[PDB]
Amino acid sequence: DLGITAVALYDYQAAGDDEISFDPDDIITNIEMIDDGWWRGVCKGRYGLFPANYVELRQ
Amino acid sequence: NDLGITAVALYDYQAAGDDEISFDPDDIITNIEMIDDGWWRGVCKGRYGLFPANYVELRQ
Amino acid sequence: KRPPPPPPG
Repeated sequence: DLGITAVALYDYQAAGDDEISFDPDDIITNIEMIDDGWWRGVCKGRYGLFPANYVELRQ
Repeated sequence: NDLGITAVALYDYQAAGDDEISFDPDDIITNIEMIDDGWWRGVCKGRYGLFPANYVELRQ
Repeated sequence: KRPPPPPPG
């Protein structure tokens, strides 16, 4: 249900509507690794893209 | 030069801290200081701070 | 400081 999950390592502000924002320790669920640099997933009710290097995978 | 090292923003960037600045594509960053390969310091639309070096293209 | 984010896709 929560699929591949991760925890935010750093603060990140969505640059656009296709992106999501998060703070350190936030949880990103249902991650889609649509690229080595940009993943997609859900964080605090929002869905979009974020820097793969800004989170650490953790199930 | 009053503007020093300048560059043009390639992409959108939203400051994720009070120590950072933000810009839209085509915005101009001036008085740049290349402090490291990751984050540079400069001015953009009255705001002083850090930003991703890879999000701009040097242009005098 | 944290690493810069990669340029958008």
